[PDB]
Amino acid sequence: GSVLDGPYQPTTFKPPNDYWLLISSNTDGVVYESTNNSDFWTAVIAVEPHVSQTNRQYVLFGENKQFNVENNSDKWKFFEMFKGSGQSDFSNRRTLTSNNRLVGMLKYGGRVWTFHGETPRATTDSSNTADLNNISIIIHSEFYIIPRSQESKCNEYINNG
Repeated sequence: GSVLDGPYQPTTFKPPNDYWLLISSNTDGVVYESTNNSDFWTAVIAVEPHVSQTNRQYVLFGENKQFNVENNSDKWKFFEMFKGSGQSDFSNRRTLTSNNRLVGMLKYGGRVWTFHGETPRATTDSSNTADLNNISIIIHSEFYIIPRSQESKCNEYINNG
């Protein structure tokens, strides 16, 4: 608990480099929208347990977007939708399956890192960006900030709540 700075209310801001944002989702839909409007876009979308394959409609980066989602599990799913250029389609780059309902985002070096997989064995991987410092995030939920050096405790929160 000594590494948690928060909770903060839903916020639009430029997150600092070298901190995990630990974002607490309390409903289905858009959890956050992050972009630099050049080479990096990520949105995370929450889907509640026991959702039969379906199209759902969202608003991402000011646009109406349809995504095909499925959650036949008893856990929440958090679908990471990525694109690397303005005109590209989104891809479901990674998913987190979790009833802890926390997602993580870290800006570090030339990459943005997140958690994926199924709790309690969720792990991290990354997207590249050549413009880390123009990333703005719209966070639709409460969140906490954890220094990158304390990632082991962030991992524990993702995996255990």
